[PDB]
Amino acid sequence: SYPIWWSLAVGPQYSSLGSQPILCASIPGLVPKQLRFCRNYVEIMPSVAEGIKIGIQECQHQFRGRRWNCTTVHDSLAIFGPVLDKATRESAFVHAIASAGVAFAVTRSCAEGTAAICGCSSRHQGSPGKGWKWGGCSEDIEFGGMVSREFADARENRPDARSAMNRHNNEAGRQAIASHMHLKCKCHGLSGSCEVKTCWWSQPDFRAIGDFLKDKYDSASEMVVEKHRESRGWVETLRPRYTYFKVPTERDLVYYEASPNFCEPNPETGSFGTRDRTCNVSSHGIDGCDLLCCGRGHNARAERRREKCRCVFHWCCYVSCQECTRVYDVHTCK
Amino acid sequence: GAIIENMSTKKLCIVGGILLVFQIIAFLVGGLIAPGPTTAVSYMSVKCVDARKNHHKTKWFVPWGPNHCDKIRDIEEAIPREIEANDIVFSVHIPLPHMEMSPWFQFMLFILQLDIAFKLNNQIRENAEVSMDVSLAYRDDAFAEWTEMAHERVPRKLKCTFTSPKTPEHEGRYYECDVLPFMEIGSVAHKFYLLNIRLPVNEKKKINVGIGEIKDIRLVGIHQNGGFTKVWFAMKTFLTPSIFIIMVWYWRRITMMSRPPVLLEKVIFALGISMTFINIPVEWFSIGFDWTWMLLFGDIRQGIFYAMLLSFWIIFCGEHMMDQHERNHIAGYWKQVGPIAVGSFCLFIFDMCERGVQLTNPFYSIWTTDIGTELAMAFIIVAGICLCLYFLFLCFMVFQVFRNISGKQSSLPAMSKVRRLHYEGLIFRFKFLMLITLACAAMTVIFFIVSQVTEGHWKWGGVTVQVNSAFFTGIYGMWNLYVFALMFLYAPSHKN
Ligand SMILES: CC(C)CCC[C@@H](C)[C@H]1CC[C@H]2[C@@H]3CC=C4C[C@@H](O)CC[C@]4(C)[C@H]3CC[C@]12C
Repeated sequence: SYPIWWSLAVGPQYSSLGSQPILCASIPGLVPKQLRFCRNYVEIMPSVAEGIKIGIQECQHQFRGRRWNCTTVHDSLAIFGPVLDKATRESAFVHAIASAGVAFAVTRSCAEGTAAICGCSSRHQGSPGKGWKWGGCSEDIEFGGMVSREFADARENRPDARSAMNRHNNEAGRQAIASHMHLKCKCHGLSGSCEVKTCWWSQPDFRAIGDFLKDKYDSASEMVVEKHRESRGWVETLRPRYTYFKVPTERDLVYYEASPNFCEPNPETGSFGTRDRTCNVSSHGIDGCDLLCCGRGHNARAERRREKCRCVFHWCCYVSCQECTRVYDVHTCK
Repeated sequence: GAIIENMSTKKLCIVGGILLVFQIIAFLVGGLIAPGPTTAVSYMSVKCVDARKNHHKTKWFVPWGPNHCDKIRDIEEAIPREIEANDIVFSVHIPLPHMEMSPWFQFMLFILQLDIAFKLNNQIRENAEVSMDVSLAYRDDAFAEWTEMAHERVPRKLKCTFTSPKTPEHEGRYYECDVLPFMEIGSVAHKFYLLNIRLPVNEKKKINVGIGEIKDIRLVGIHQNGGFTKVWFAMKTFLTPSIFIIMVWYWRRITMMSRPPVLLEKVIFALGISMTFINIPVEWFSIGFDWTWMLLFGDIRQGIFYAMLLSFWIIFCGEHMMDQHERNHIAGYWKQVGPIAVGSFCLFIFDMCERGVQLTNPFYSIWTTDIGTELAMAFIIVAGICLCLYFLFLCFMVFQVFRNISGKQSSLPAMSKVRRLHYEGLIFRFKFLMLITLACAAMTVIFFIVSQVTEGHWKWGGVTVQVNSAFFTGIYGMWNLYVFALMFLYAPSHKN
């Protein structure tokens, strides 16, 4: 990748959801700003690593048949491998979804009561002061955004063309969540009539956020690098192509380098080959998997898998039903 | 001869000035001091696993803190661990960490929002219902065992739609489900509350089967802000002494007369009593005693005022036809008042049905079954028809009054000083109150529409103005001030 501390979501993660108080010890990519955060906001640190994990699972769902599947190497010093060392379209998505993942996980964890330092906390406040017992705590919805912008965007202020890209795409993730929240209202009063209406905003599901950014991925604009400074020196910023197209802000994804070829293995570009992949497992018709293999003759494997069948299927879990076997024909390519 | 008929135009302007100054203050207090009406807080439940321990020894499951439960982070983790349905309980601690409830919160409303996944083998059936096994406890201090408040069963219907095509590509997407009512508690008397919800499954009875795959439960808690209650009580405390004094002044003026009182005077006084009833801080015992019946009291008190205000307007119009009338008895307006008695009676039953059962079962909704819905709507429909009949009989009464005025205001040259001044006064007295009543109604309706559609607050410089709050304090003060003007201006004029 490009950020290192993302590796907390894999391997060593080992469900470190508060039972493993490893604080500012293992975080491998950390500047002075991140040190101050992780030392002051310890109860919420496990929710940041989980947020990254969520983003990883979503990108692997969203790109399951796009040649580049969001692969994560075992080194853990570079969670996605070198594929993200370039300012390409794939990086724009990974940055946006990771940013969204952190804000999402933090907000949910605060709603569960996993931290006493999340947003508002006071046991007293008569003298008028916008406290819990006088005015209410309405600032708790912006906390997840604070954590994502405070912790993640700490190395992104260096004057570099890539830094501009990263800042924009990370905000795109946070805005994707804000743009998809729903307004609900409860009507109550003298007889239930709407003399007092109380409204609240609810969080979207993360699948909707994934789909949104997937559409923005395909619609992503090309930018070029421009440099200037007042004093002797240069600062690199991006210039969107507004000669024909319409690039926006806080809604879209940006890039400025070309994506690699993902058909064949190439260790210098960070590209993993598609030589061993499957197809015709979705609609069993024509799908992206026909180009995935970049080859021909998708006919190689038969399987006899065992699965549970003839079940009642209760609302929760461990249905406890009978087993059976089925024969499958898998259009595996070489 | 009322006082308003002997005041010069100058004196009326002075009184109007004083009344306006108070109306401006009423708005300022609500906007600039009060924090706003209510707050909603969102909660996410924790999935605690009972290791086949809870049979009769009720063990209360605490989401977080010391002695926390063994919890599953994601429902899918249940399958590798062999955890079955009925062994998972959803725990919510109502106050958030390092927060407490206080008696100044007047009520709590609780609603649930289910997060249900779409899977091809687990779809929601046409008549899908969720049967919740719900227990609530209270605690006063951290180092004490939880004490039970309620244990009930809460069936609710599911209303869910799926907007994506139902094909093997969108599995894992959530249903779009509506909000389900859950609980109403009419008093806040304890610092801490603990809620445990279980969803038992029974295959042979279709209890929680075919209700989809449920992954999370969200709870929203709505309460009135403490600062809003404190300011509201201060306002009522100010008003009560003022209302009491004018009521006594009015009474003495009516009874110390050379002639018995008339019907309009009796009605104006009775309207004063209804407003005195709504201005008494009876709620200032809600901070010291756990009296769960205060929410229905509030409604009854408020409902009575409405009936009295609508009736006043009928009698007033009926008392100001010039020729052929000046009737003074109650038994003969039943043609115009009946609709009010029937409408209010039917609404009373509707509120009593919902509120009275809440007092004995906090997990109640009149809208749970088809029969309950049919009866609840029948009462609302009847009340609506009666209110429309009221509006048409008031409009005809007014029409007829005005045509009579056009007549009386024409044949003026042939009466004497005594009769001419009498009727000219009545004509003015009528027109004045009509213009004021319409202005008061217009302002109330327009500001209800600017409270139901705008954001709720406005940040302008260093001052944040609460708009929903200013609405409540301004209108509340307005009608009381209007009744104050009514008693002073329309009391008998003293003559020597
Ligand atoms: C202006 C005046 C006449 C209004 C009077 C309103 C009455 C009903 C109010 C004013 C002050 C109130 C009291 C203020 C404080 C307390 C302490 C609390 O722990 C129990 C309720 C109690 C004891 C209240 C009872 C009701 C009360 C007496």
